[PDB]
Amino acid sequence: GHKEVQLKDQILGVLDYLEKQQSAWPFLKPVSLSEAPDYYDIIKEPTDILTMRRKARHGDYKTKEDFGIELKRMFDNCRLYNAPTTIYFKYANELQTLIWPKYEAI
Ligand SMILES: Cc1nnc2c3ccccc3c(N[C@@H](C)[C@H](c3ccccc3)N(C)C)nn12
Ligand SMILES: [Cl-]
Repeated sequence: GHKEVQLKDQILGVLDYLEKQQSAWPFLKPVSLSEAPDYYDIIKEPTDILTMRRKARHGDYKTKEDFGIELKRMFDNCRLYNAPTTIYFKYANELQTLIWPKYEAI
């Protein structure tokens, strides 16, 4: 109970730092089929910042690694789908590089 509360707050603190970065804005909501019709043929376990924040608020992450797996998957999904010239691919790398020390300190 108390260990989950401490972890929840730390995860939200990392998601707070993540969302105030300029490269975070495209990750604030899920991709739609209108803008990327074959996105969900390629990405089987989609995620985004708001989804992870809801999950964190509700107590869904029992451990730091449970959060880490999905955080990393947000970036990995993005680079799997998008070509290297896209802003999405480029921001996923900038944003992941920025957040990783914060995630590691959890
Ligand atoms: C993130 C991400 N990774 N791949 C994609 C993608 C691929 C092809 C076309 C569009 C996207 C994409 N669209 C973003 C701009 C778009 C958006 C709109 C408003 C606020 C936040 C985000 N989507 C996620 C709804 N966001 N996105
Ligand atoms: Cl809500």
